[PDB]
Amino acid sequence: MGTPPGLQTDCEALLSRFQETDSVRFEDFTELWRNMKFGTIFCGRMRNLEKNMFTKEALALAWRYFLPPYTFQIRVGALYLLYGLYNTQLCQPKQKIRVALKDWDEVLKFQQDLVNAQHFDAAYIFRKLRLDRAFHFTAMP
Amino acid sequence: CNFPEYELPELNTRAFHVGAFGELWRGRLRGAGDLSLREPPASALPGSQAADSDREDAAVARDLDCSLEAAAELRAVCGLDKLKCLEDGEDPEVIPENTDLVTLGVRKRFLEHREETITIDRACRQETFVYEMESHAIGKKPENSADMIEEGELILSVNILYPVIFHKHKEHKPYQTMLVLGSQKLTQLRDSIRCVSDLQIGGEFSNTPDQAPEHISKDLYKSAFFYFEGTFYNDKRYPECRDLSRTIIEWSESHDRGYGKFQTARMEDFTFNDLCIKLGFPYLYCHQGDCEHVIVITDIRLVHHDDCLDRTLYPLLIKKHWLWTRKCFVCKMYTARWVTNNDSFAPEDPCFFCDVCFRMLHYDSEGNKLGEFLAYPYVDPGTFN
Amino acid sequence: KLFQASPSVPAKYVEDKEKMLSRTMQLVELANETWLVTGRHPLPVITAATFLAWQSLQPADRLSCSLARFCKLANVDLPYPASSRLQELLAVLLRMAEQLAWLRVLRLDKRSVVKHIGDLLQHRQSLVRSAFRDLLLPPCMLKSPKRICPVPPVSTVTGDENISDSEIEQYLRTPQEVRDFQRAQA
Amino acid sequence: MGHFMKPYFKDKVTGVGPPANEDTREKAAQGIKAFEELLVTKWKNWEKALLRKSVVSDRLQRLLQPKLLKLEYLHQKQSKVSSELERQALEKQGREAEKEIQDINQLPEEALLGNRLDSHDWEKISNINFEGSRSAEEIRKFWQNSEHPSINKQEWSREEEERLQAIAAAHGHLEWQKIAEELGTSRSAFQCLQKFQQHNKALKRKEWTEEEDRMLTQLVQEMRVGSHIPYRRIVYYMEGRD
Amino acid sequence: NKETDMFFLAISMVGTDFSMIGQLFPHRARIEIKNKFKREEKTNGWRIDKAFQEKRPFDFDFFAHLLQKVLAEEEKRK
Ligand SMILES: [Zn+2]
Ligand SMILES: [Zn+2]
Repeated sequence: MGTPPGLQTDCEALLSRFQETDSVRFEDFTELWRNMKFGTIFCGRMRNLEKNMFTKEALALAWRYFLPPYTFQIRVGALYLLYGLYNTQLCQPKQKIRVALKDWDEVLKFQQDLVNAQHFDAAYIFRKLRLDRAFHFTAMP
Repeated sequence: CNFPEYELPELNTRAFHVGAFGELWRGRLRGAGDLSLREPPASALPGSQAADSDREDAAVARDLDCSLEAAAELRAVCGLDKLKCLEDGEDPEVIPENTDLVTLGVRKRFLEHREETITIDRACRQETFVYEMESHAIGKKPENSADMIEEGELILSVNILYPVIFHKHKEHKPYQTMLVLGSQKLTQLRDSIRCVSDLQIGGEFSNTPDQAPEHISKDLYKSAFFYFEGTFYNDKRYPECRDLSRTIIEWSESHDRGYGKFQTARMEDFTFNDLCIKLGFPYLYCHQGDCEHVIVITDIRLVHHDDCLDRTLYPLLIKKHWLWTRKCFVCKMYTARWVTNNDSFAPEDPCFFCDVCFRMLHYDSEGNKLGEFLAYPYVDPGTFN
Repeated sequence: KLFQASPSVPAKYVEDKEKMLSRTMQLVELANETWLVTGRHPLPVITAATFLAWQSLQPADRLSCSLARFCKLANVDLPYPASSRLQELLAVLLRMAEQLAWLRVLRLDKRSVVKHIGDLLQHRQSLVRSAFRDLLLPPCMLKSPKRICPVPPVSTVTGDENISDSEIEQYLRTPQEVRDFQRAQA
Repeated sequence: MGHFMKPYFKDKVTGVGPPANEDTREKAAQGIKAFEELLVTKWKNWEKALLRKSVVSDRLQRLLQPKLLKLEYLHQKQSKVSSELERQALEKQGREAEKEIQDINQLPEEALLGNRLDSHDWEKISNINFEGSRSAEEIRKFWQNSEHPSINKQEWSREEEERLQAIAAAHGHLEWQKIAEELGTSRSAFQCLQKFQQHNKALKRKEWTEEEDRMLTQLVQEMRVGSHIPYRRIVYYMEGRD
Repeated sequence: NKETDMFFLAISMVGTDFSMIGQLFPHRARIEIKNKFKREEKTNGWRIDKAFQEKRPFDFDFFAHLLQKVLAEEEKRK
């Protein structure tokens, strides 16, 4: 598949705008989300199958954005994007992120760094995703 | 070490031991509970988080090393009201116009030109099989205790290609995707195949069409083997089973045919955890001695509480390509059940006939043979796909 | 090495050597009597004749192969002029096929003719004698030279003692550049 | 990636596969067909023209071979013999043979094609003119049953359709060679059966029967997952459908 | 073109003589000059006749320098 027809553009625009705000706070990112109404992406006459594969590939692409070598602010923005994507879908059961073995430990280290940096917003969001178990433990996304 | 990496971008990965890979995955998850099969709590709006606050805030404070008040503030801040642009009462069948998404713009472009009377329908989007066999089994649990998936069990996605390849396209392949467990042996995967190669029959019966052979291929031959990392896994549970791999090793190793040394082993001696297999790299399986299948390990992951926990369905089919029925040339609409050669009536050789178009054409009321022809019973692979 | 079912070669190409030799020696006899062999290396001609045989005994599949393929399976270094010898003997078998009724009606070509080799060589002699009455000579001089060995003009006259003296008025260098004739080659 | 298509292991030098195994040899002895035999190629107009040309070639060569071989033998005898009157007789025979060649050359292509049941060297065409692409029996059947000009290739007339339908029941819809013969329009059994089946109410089941419904329900319940059912693959099991 | 002109010019200065022009030409052998002469005699016979009636001098110096200057000019302009 690769990418949905247009999701990469919206994701890049959101992430670039959030990086330009020079803010790591989750609030500014949610204001952007509700400003552009990105949460509405999951409607629009998508049957459950199409919804499932669209959510799978969207989570995979946002995870690609979440992984390095992206810097701290952009990685935090991508984590917020993953959070909202997983939390606003309409699938049954809720589709989860694909996580590689080579990425799980690195992401745990990033969560520890987020905790150490006192920017608890991203760490809490990752812990909420873990509580929701938003991740498959795959070998590659 | 067993560190998965892409040998080629998005095409295939490095080889690693399945057991060691699963042990490494569990080591990064054991005790944490993220790999458990029990239902965990889910996120909710801040107006209803009071009930879960007592159970969540203390754990959040412990894990994030923050205070309980800080955990509560984080929970209130990260509420879904900040993210839910869609109310829970909104249908997904209509595009919300109050959006700035390019994706939804392209979606509107797709939907607008499909609203005319000639184009409006609720037909298939691009495929149907995947969701039908997902929802039929996703999130379910078995009726028997012995059919319980072990917590943290590896789930392996295996693609088995059909013997009837298009031989006209090379991007996409005819295959069916089987889900298997790490602890399962190869025997239960082999016995679960329903390929038409097991149903092949033969014999020339133009004189007596009613004397078709009693035994299908599955009742006459049982030879089947897998092939991974140069190792053949040959079935020998039954006298009809033969170690086909010995002939291959005799032919190939006698000359520089482009493949290395192989080894022979039985089919039941290994589990899926014992394999050192690549992901995405094709592999070989064979049965009946002439029906080879392309084997691709598309994905591997630990079991999740939302997955199919019912082992009675395993090996679980999740995806399947379609083959078209071979229809007879007389009525050109009914699936053939007979094939004839040297047929004087038929315009071409070979010619396909259905029972209705076969019996009354090649025989009279008394069943006496008419004309000159040779007839064979036929099983359609496009039907039993 | 085409007479043995070696594993390096498919059995499709194996043939009885006796018929091979017969076909080849009659093909090279055809080449010889048609002036092809005189003044040229025989080896490429023999190789080409073995070719026409090897395709003739089984055009069903062997017609699709080329020179490099056969010399690869045979493990032989074909000469470079082998292809040209092949081409000219195709010219000859076209000139030979025009005579026959079935061939001249069927409108054959360079490639398709190979399957009738036995038919032509069954009746070689009379047909080639007829084809002589329309010989073979090198194609280079068969370009229809309208002029052959033109007679050069008679210029044996020598004059009395010196037809000119100005020709000697070029063969010497004035001192202007004779002086500096020693300091570039040094 | 695309190099691993079947056969999975192929010889790198020659592309050949392994020799016949025990199970495959026993299967061949038992006469069990393979899934590669069902691949059938439709006849392109190019292919049809090539076969027409091949048939005219075979007829031309068959007619010419005795005559031209006789001419060549006569010429050889004339060359070797020095007797004057025998030489003149051989020359006269050669002139007669040459006139026969000229007459055959002037014969039309239709006369060369001859009757539908005339003999041909089918193996020679299969292996040398079509390079073994199509088997000799295949091309023989296709020619003599669909491609030979004497075959009635015209569209069915309504009177012909009605007469076919009336006489189909006369023979019980059996022995369609006799039905075609009684039709009298030079049709064959296969064409008559094809037309009848395409317009046979008994075959195209607008109707319903109890066993068809029961077995359709059984197969659907056995196979169907969610909203997907094998709508027309059940037709292999239940007769008179598509 | 220039090399042909200079071949002519030297054929007038050093005559129908090839080894010395090959020596002064940086990268021409005698067989090369002989082949030039075979090719050019068919058309430029009149110019070669012009090569044997005038007594302008020959050098290394003035010529060597003239060669190098015109070769550099031609190479930079070509
Ligand atoms: Zn199979
Ligand atoms: Zn029928």
